Amino acid sequence: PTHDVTTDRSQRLTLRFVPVDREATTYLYKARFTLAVGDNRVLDMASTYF
Amino acid sequence: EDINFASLAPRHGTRPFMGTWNEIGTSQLN
Amino acid sequence: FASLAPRHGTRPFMGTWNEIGTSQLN
Amino acid sequence: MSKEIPTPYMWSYQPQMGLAAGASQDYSTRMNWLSAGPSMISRVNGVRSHRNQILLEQAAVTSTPRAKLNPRNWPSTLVYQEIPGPTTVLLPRDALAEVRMTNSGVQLAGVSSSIGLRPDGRSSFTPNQAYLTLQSSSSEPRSGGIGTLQFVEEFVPSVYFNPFSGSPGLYPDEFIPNFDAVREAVDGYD
Amino acid sequence: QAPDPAIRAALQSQPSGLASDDWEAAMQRIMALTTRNPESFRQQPQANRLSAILEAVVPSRTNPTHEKVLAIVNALAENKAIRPDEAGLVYNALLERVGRYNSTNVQSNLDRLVTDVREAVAQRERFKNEGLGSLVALNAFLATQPANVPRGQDDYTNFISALRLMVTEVPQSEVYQSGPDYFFQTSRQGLQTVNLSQAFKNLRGLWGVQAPVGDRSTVSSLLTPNSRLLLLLIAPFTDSGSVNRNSYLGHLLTLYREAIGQAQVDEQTFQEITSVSRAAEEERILRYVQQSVGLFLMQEGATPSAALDMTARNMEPSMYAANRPFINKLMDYLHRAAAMNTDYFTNAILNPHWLPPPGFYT
Amino acid sequence: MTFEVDPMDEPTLLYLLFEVFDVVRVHQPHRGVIEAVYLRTPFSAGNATT
Amino acid sequence: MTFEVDPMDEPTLLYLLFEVFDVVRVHQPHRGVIEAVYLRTPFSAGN
Amino acid sequence: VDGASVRFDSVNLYATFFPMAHNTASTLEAMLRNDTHDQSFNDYLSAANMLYPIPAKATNVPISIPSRNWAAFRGWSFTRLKTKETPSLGSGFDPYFVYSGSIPYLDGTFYLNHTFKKVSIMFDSSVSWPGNDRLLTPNEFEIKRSVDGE
Amino acid sequence: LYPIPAKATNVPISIPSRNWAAFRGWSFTRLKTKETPSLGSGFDPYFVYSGSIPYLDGTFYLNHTFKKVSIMFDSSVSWPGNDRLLTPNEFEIKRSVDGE
Amino acid sequence: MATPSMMPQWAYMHIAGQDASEYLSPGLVQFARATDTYFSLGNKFRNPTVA
Amino acid sequence: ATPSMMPQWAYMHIAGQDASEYLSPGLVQFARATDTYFSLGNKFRNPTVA
Amino acid sequence: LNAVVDLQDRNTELSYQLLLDSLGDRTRYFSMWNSAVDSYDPDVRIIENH
Repeated sequence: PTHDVTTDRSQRLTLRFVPVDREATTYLYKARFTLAVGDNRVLDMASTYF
Repeated sequence: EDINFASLAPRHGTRPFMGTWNEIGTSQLN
Repeated sequence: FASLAPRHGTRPFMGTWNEIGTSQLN
Repeated sequence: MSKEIPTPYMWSYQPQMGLAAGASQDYSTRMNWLSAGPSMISRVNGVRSHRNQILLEQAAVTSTPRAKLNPRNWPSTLVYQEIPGPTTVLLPRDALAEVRMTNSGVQLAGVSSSIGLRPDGRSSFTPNQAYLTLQSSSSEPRSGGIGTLQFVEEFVPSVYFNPFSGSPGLYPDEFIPNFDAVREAVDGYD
Repeated sequence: QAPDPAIRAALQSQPSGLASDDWEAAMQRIMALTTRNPESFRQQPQANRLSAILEAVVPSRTNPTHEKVLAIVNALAENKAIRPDEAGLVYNALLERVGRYNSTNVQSNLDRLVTDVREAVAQRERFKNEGLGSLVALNAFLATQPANVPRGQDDYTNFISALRLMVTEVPQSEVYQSGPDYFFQTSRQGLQTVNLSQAFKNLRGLWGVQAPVGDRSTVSSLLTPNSRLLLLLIAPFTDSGSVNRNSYLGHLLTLYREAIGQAQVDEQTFQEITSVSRAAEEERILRYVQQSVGLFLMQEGATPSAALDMTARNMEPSMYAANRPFINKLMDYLHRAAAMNTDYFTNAILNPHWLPPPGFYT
Repeated sequence: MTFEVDPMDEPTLLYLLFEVFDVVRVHQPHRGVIEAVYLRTPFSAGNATT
Repeated sequence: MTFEVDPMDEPTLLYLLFEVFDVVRVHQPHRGVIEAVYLRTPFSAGN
Repeated sequence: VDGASVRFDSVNLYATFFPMAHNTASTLEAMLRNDTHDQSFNDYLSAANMLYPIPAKATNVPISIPSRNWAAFRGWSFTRLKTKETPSLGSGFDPYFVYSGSIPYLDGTFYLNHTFKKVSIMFDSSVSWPGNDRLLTPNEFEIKRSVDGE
Repeated sequence: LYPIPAKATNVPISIPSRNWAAFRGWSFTRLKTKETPSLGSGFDPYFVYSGSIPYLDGTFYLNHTFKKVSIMFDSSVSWPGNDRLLTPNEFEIKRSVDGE
Repeated sequence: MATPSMMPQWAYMHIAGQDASEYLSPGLVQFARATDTYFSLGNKFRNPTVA
Repeated sequence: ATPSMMPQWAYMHIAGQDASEYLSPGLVQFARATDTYFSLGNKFRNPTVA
Repeated sequence: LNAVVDLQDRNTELSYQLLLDSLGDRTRYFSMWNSAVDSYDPDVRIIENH
């Protein structure tokens, strides 16, 4: 297919999110991210891995 | 205008090669 | 309707209209 | 032989399969007149029998007329169907324009079920936008069983007069919690 | 309706496809008399082409004994004379008795039975639907009750005529149980509303008694709730004749008729509220289009969509109207051709010798 | 209902009180007569029409 | 039920697990808002 | 008591997006958020597993589920694991877990599964679950028949 | 008053189906067995205790040992509501072990 | 019990002729097709194969 | 839409309607078309009852 | 508003292990996320002592 299978705007292919808050206790390392999906972009959650 | 938009469906020849009904989500360890 | 195909009792065996074919390295 | 003022058969819900499960006269709202004179007893009987009347009228007014109490499956027509409005989408890009610009050297940044209605975010190089109208309902109506809101309408308590009077094939067997109407025989491994 | 046992019996004992019984259809296949496809038989392998010929020429005699008996045992189940699980037992028993005593008379009588039983299954469905049994028992009850002798009035006779109407006009679950000692009336098979038809003798006292205008609850309020249910049920099936100015029972029947009439009015009203609440000549045009688009891009250099729009608005009305479908097609191809590559698009415009390539056409 | 109580080491008993409505109607029509009808609305001990 | 295992020195423990239906249904009506409805058909709550 | 992985220098996320065209990606959603079609997933080993202790050198371990509904319940499943190799299921530490080696409760490698007999199932005073559809033995699912057994 | 065995945990209770025509709510407290007489008895010889009886004079002191109360109407969604509570599908008390 | 059978022995024993889908009673074919998942009856009827 | 509008099983899809027919007509077509590369089958589950 | 609720009796670590075996084969070691499966040698378990 040619018309509507891939865009032309310069956009990334694989993003990378850096935690916005860490918490390293004696045995636990809580990390919080703000996963933002932008607009008119659909993210399949299976493709995410720490 | 009120044209109707179908879907592109990568083509195996002239036919658009739609596919079968595979919207199945049953795993069920049982 | 060239029926020179194996039978299954009656109703000659089978054939899918779409199956003549393509493959490449891709 | 029965009281002409019987206690109603409350009907209970099996929310999971969405259909009712039995009945049993309300043993929770009974009054205790066993220490009242012949007149209070009558007024209590009257309060009891007004209830029965309200229940019959309610049923006529709301319940769907059925040939069989507690059907094992409800037709699509009789089940409340949620029908949302058509969903309109405002397509952001122009398909041809971005192809023409990209081929130039410009580097941009930043069955028939559809309606391509033109309104004559946006982009400077083209004035063409396009709405898209979609049906948001189910492909087919759902038959299944009934929900909570519809249940309280269909199954009002049913006043039962002269309860078990002959013809054991005519008793309301839907009142049995473990009666399978399809095979018409009480089941259960228990 | 109840399925025909003979059809159902043939639906589990006869070859799905062709058998010696379908000889007339078989001969049409082996001689290409079939309108559907005559050349089918000619193309078969010799093995199953001859075997079909031999059978058709000399038919094979069969044994219809099992088919007949299966028809009977299928019919017995539909009348519920035997339990469905007993069908296996009965089928093998009857078969054995017929074997033990077979002979021509026996075989012919089995055949009569098959026909007879088809008709019998029908009789039963019709009878269950007509519900005639109840009428027969309303009559017994009426007989028990002292009739033609009311002290007050003989609109009680007219009331009885309405009773026979209700049993006749309600095919669905018109039941008159004999009961232990008293006769019973009902409307629905679930028996959600039953009557002790021998306890309507309260009505016997209140025949011709003038209705008190003041209050429903009075000295004349002797109606047992069992009795008032009888009046409620028969109200839609009784017309005028029991005068409103007549007995208290005559007045109540008018109130129930309107109350029932109100309910069916209310039922329609409620459903509507709930639903709402829950919610050559062409080429000359081409030359103008090439020049107009090119000139407009010269003076302004606007977008291709804007250039085409200005071109279309500066044409002769006769030219535009005559070739209106062509212009729209011409604009779309030119727009996409410029979309593909403007450098080639400029050459096409700057080449008056340019002609649409094929593919514009189709 | 489940309650997930702390593990005390001695036998004990929960004491639910399901709140209800408990009413009377004392009526004394003549000289020397008391008669009342009771009502517990969710959990009734009342009796049907004997 | 009364499982009957053969004796052993180590203080072990049974790992009985009743099988159930364990599903979700995530809605996401508007932009940036999601809400899932969970359900276990037997043993819907409690350990 | 011997070395540790204390340092977790940094963690991140990695989400890969299909570079779908913005017209279809805005048609995929804005149609995928209608309440008619919301995605739904089911846990594969859909179960309500618990852990019933078995004292050392003990006979049959009795369990009893109180009265409750059994609407969609489909089957049991059971093995036995040593307590010395099972974490306490509580958050944080559990200083009484001093074995590192496979964890059958987590990894899914069971070996004591071959030690079972007489898994008798009874409903309320109706002690036969299979009951009418009897097995060779009538009452309980016998396993691992002993030295006896003709 | 339902029972809780010694050294035990969660007590489950089931009410057979009935209509809750005018139901105002629940209330509960934990009572020790030794200090409670047999309900509705003229005299019970197992009541060897003389101190205060929390059952019938309102001197409850053990209601600080509850953790979580879960309510289900015929195994439907929990009564407390659709999403009325911070915890998803139960009432949480004494979240003592750890709470983020 | 039909002791004799005068049809040809190469179609009576299903060496060549109709196959199971078109010589059993339509009640049995519809029955067998319904319960293919459990207790199948496929391997209990001949299916002629003629070159 | 919650259990107050349809039963639990028919809402969580344990019984009643396979995914081929309770989704919108547009989405079943969209999922069919792009099934080769952008699969959407594993998301929606369809019931299977005995 | 949180959309993930975890129970104390949902062994999602074991569930994922079973899912991989049914989905594929998990006999080939995928180095990406340690798909190496704990598997004893089938000659020291049952010592076939020829």
